[PDB]
Amino acid sequence: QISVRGLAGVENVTELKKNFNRHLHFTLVKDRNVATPRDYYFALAHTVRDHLVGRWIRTQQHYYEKDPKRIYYLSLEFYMGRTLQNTMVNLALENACDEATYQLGLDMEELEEIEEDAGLGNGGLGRLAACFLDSMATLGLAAYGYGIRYEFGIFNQKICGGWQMEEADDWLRYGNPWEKARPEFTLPVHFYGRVEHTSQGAKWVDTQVVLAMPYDTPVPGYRNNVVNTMRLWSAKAPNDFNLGYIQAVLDRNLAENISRVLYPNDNFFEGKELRLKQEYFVVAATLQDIIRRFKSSTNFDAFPDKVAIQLNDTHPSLAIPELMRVLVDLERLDWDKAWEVTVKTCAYTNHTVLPEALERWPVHLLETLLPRHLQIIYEINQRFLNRVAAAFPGDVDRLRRMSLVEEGAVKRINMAHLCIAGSHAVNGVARIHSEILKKTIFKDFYELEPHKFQNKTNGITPRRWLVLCNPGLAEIIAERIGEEYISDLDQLRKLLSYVDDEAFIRDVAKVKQENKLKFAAYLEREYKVHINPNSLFDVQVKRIHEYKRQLLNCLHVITLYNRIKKEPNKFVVPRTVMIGGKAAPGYHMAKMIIKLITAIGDVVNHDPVVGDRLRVIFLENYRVSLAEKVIPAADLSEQISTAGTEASGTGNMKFMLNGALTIGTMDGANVEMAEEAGEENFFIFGMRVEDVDRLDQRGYNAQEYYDRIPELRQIIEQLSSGFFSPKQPDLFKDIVNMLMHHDRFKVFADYEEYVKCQERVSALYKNPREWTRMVIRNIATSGKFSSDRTIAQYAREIWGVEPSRQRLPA
Amino acid sequence: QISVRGLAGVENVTELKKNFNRHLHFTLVKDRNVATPRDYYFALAHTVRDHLVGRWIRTQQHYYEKDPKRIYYLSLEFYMGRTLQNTMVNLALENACDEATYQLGLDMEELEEIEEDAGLGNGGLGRLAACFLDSMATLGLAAYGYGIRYEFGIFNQKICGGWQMEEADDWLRYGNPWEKARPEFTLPVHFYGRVEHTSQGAKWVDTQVVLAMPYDTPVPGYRNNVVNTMRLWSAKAPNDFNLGYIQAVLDRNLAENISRVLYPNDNFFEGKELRLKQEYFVVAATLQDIIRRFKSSTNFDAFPDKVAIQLNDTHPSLAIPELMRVLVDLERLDWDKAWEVTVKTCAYTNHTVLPEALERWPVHLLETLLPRHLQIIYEINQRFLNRVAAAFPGDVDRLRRMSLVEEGAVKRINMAHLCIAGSHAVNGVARIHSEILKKTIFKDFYELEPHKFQNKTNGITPRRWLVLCNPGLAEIIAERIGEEYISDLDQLRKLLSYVDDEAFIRDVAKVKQENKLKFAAYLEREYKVHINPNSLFDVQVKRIHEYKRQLLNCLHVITLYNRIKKEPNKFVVPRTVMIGGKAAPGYHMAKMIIKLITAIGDVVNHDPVVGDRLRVIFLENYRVSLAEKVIPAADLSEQISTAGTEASGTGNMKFMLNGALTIGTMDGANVEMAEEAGEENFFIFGMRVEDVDRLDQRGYNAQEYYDRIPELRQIIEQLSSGFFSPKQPDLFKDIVNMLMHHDRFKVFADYEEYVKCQERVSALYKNPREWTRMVIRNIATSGKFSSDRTIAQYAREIWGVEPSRQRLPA
Ligand SMILES: O=C(NC1CC1)C(=O)N[C@@H]1O[C@H](CO)[C@@H](O)[C@H](O)[C@H]1O
Ligand SMILES: O=C(NC1CC1)C(=O)N[C@@H]1O[C@H](CO)[C@@H](O)[C@H](O)[C@H]1O
Ligand SMILES: *Cc1c(COP(=O)(O)O)cnc(C)c1O
Ligand SMILES: *Cc1c(COP(=O)(O)O)cnc(C)c1O
Repeated sequence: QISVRGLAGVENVTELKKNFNRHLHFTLVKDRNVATPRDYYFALAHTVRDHLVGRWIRTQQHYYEKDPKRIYYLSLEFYMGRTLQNTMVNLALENACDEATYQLGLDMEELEEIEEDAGLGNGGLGRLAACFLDSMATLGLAAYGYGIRYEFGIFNQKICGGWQMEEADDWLRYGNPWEKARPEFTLPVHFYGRVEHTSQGAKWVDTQVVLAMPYDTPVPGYRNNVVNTMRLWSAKAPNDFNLGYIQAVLDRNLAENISRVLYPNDNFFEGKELRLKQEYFVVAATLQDIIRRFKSSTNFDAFPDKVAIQLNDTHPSLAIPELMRVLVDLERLDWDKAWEVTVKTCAYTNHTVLPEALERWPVHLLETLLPRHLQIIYEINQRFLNRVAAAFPGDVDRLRRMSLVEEGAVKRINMAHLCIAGSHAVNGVARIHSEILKKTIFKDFYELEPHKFQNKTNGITPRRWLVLCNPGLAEIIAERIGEEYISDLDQLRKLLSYVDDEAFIRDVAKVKQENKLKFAAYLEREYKVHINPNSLFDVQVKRIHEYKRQLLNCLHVITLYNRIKKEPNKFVVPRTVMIGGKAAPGYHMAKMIIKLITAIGDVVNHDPVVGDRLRVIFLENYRVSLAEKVIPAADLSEQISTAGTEASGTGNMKFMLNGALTIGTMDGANVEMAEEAGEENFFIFGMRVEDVDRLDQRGYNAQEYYDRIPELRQIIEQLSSGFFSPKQPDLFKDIVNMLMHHDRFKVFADYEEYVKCQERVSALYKNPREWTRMVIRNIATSGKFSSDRTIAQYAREIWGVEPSRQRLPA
Repeated sequence: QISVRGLAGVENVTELKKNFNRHLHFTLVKDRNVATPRDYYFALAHTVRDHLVGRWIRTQQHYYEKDPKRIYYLSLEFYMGRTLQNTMVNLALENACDEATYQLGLDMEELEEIEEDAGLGNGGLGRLAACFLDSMATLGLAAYGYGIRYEFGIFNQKICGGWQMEEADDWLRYGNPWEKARPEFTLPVHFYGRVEHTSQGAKWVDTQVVLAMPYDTPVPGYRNNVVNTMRLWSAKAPNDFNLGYIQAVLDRNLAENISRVLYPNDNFFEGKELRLKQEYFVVAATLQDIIRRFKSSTNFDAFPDKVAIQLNDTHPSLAIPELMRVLVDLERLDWDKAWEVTVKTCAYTNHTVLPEALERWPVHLLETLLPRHLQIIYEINQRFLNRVAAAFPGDVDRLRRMSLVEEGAVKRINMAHLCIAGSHAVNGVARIHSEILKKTIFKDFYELEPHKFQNKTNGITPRRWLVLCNPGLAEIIAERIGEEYISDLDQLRKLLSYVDDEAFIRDVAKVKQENKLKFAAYLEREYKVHINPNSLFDVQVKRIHEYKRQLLNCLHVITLYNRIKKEPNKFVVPRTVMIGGKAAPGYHMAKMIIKLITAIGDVVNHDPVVGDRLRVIFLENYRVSLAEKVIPAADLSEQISTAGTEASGTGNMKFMLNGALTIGTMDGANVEMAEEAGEENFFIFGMRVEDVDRLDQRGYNAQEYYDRIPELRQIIEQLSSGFFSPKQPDLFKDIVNMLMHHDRFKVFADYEEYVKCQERVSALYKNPREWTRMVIRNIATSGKFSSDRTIAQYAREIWGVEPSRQRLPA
């Protein structure tokens, strides 16, 4: 059908069709008379999978031959989403499969909707890992993603009575055609036990063993025939485990629970033992694999030349003391040598500055679960503080501030401090975030070792986030500048010479309208809810959290509603406000915000006077697959976190690449986005980081805004009186109380400017031509936000490897 | 190589080789440089599996078209063993695969040893189900085996310090290439809840739901292109199950534990709740499947004409009240009509008369777990006893004896009584066993409904138990009478005309010697233990139980040892005594017997004076795959259970078919075997059932034998003094005490005759020619014991269907 989807050759379409029928018969054991759509999806998946194996085997053989430096990306989350379409895109098989299935009397788009998302992540952090794997494969790096194969990923969200209900994400129910179990590479992981100090070295004994079984998933690069590996570990009990008889066998579950479920927290630390086990489990199994592969290439001096370990936040921080343990206790290297190797091998990426999100494990937990690691951590702390003491003689407070060990009620280990001390590089994920790290939370560390601190602004893959989810836009763009931009996004700048092109302006606007129509139809199909495709699509999709301020969005929505009720026959640009995102199960305030959103919709959506001028919809079960649908359909992207709280944000980049304008604060990557497109082409509002600090120094008093802003006062009074909860008048008492007395994110402080800015948005939307021209200026300057750029920087500035766009023989 | 293994055609060997390489590449994702023997086994398994699918799909399509009466064999055990070789044999692919793998530089026998046994059974009962599935497919019956897919089958037995150690049988670790998950046919099963009596009918509400996910395994008939299905259910928790968040997800294990492990008891009832759940789980899911299939063919009058349900013992007895529940509560049929249909549909097979093995569930368990079923059972009991009262007016004791409800300490439900009342046919598994059922335990029922009682002597499949495990013997036999006997075992009688044939006598003896050499080599390979291939192989393999009397065998062994020590330079026929079998984990006496066996070996095997004249080896981890190795190598088969305790036995038949002579009591099928071959060609000894009864009436006093038999006295004194346990003098105090004071199986009573009989065995072994001629007379008359004969009788006399030897188009 369209160019960017590849060729539908005669031979290939014929070949695909026969292999499809082969798998349906031999693999699924079915016939066209009893096969269901799910059967067809699997037949198609196995057919596409076959095309991956050849490349997968030779890519790995290639790395064995050339023995390049290996990159190991350790993460407890990989938010992959669906794999079928992405694989077809990267292998240039989309049109061929489209034609082949068409000839078989099947609609491929229908089959793609059957695949379950691999939701092994919570949000931004997990999605970043997924985009990174795609980019590393596309740039020809010998990279491996290592994590845990959770039996249950992020929970599926159901909305009942306006409340969030959680249900298990049994994503493996029907099987996973993409993974390949590798039981032959099963490795043992140790827990508990005690440390024994003998003549030569310490020994960790009397441990409980849990086996780590790996499952490999192929990661195809974009049309370069490279196929890397994502290896996820699954917990298995040894067969002699606990070996009445029946009970012993049933208790195997205790050990296998390690890989059972993903902790559903976004930017929040929960110090649970099971989570610590998951963290050590992935680290212990991964490091043995890394060392095994390294020896199969004694000379650990070259270890840093052949290995790079990237820690995605502090979750896998135990890799530092585990590497020391192996080198010192097992390989018998002297401490100093082992430390040198460890530091040169490890690099750490920080993803947040919120205090409640930092990992600080109670010493008593480490003491019982990983006694040898605790000892190693104390030794690391001791030698590190000696270095600090020598650099800043007499500065006793600095010593207590920089210690890896925190004193107080319960002693804790600051994992972020552990990571900085044991890594040769520490980076933030957006320029403003990296600067904040050096000026505030890690200031002491920056003064001691300035060279370690870097910035690596996040990015998103243009394959999944443009070509895959928005073929219409990818097509009109290719028509003008070719297809080279898909793997070199900076080329989009060439579109700047079309900002005055009447044909292009028309096509861009047409693509957006078609996406909105397609999405508006979807909302009625799977969720039965009518919306006006001619209205401005105002959307805020991301995890629910106070710092992201979905509440500020809510205040604007109610303001719009009250203004209409006040002057009904006055014209206002029609809007469809869409808010979606999951709340962590134990995050009460977040769950109350979801309820507030649906409650607002319950009133606004049924008010005769409002008509189709304003609609408030809460997008249920926001996940990667839904993001691929709603982002291409958006007109306005809400990125309104309080300045200084959103480390980077990545959803913001997805919206910019897909033709939506942005209303946001100068926070995270929003700053660089506005800088790239020009502030005149961005809707910036609110306090800057400096303004927030001034307010804190003076003392934030929400009452002041309530007293001086009549419209704000009205909203709070409506909330308090039960206007949005007739049957339960005080239902939102907690929300009002927080807003009025202990709002850490200063919602009221940005209210006036936000509402004012929103008026400017509506004004521009009334002029289709100028709205679209500004959109082109955004799309054209979004090149910097490709994860290919991000990965190229990690490769050159941290890992010490050169990216390559060279194709491998297929 | 040999005839019976099929043709190794040019085209097929070429085709096999290419598909082997295809699977190794695409399916296993490997190359010849990194592939291990396990990888090769799987590539071969998938290649053979492909040949099954075509036939599997058309067989099932065939049944849908012709809509024949369906046979449902319900069992909680299916002791399948390995599947690769069996599939090749039944598809006539053995020589072709042998050649194809040979050309690829691989030894197929080596690859076959890699497959894990599907050990979803304990012993005879489970193996019978497996042989039956093979025969039903070979006789063209539209049959389905229904059971549970245990994650862990019978435990693997390790011997440590002469003691049995159990370890989990993680048979699914590397995957199961034979099964096909069918998540689309998942069905709900209910537990707990309460009964609500409304206007029209009762309702079972407030139940906890567990999902039953089926896994289908193909069952190929012998060269007739028929491929039936064995459907095993796996327990899955619903996604809204228990829906802190993490705990709720982790507790899903509670529900999924239902299909976690096989209860390891052989002829012993353990009233545990989890076992009851397993029993209802298989019954509930299976019946919905049966009814679904029946409706997809309202008129339940024809239900018995299209459905036959065979209950393998009482384990699935809940099928009776569950069928009533569905017909009455859900389909709204009147009780009388529903009962008529139920009785005509169900048939019950009893497998033992030992009191401790009968299922008698506490009413309080059924009351809580299956409240509606308890009510239905009481109603059944009420109507049944009214029938008894009308047939035997005034016989109040008969009423209490025949009740399904047993009174006493705790009220219990006798499941055997439930089965007889609700089945149109009840059968024993050997003539003597079926007679005992009518004369003793079920005498009252027989007098009420004589027509229900039948006999169906057990059998074994000649495919697995001759062709597969003993190709050498199958070959020399085919050379004389052709291959027709493999599916018509009665033809072996033609071998009687070769009993005087010098060439045949030589070949038979040669095959046995080769098997013994092959086994003697295996013992050194995997277990490092030297044995003399020229000695008589005396073997007793079967589960360890007091009624099977491995202890009587032990007494003879020690007698042989003491006789040698007494007259060292006297000649005695060399023997290798082999005993193997697992003991239930909680069966203390059984575990002590295993220890005694190894203790005897510890003394006998290292006594210089004995030399290679006597060896006692305990065969570790006896299972189907080991049976296929040791049975063809045996000279003497020990079937010495106390008369009246072994319902049938099937191991006895395997030995007879493979060239071993039998020493045994007139118990179970031994009686019919001796009758078929002629008592002169069998080594019968001991009390008959009548003799045992006389002894009980008089009172069994072991002391009497101890006082009158000097050799027996010596053995008991050696045991009591610690002769076989120097470091632990009283180690066997429990054994001696039981033998002397409370031996329910009268070991001493048969000692003299047993030892005398054993002398006659040794005398015949000294004359190779006459020993072999008697062997031929046994092999030649073993035809009656083919499970094809057994199944043909079930088909005609119970299920009402005609067996067919007609091939289906491949
Ligand atoms: O869960 C997260 N962080 C702490 C729990 C470790 C997490 O997802 N942080 C997220 O990481 C993304 C990619 O770097 C950024 O775009 C987001 O701003 C940040 O919140
Ligand atoms: O476990 C068993 N029986 C009771 C526990 C139900 C069982 O395996 N019984 C066995 O069934 C075999 C086949 O019919 C017979 O050959 C054996 O004699 C009988 O013990
Ligand atoms: C991109 C993405 C995110 C991150 O969104 P932000 O607005 O940066 O927090 C979260 N969830 C999903 C499903 C995403 O695709
Ligand atoms: C045949 C068989 C049995 C039954 O043996 P009996 O001696 O009849 O009890 C038990 N276990 C295995 C593995 C078998 O093959």
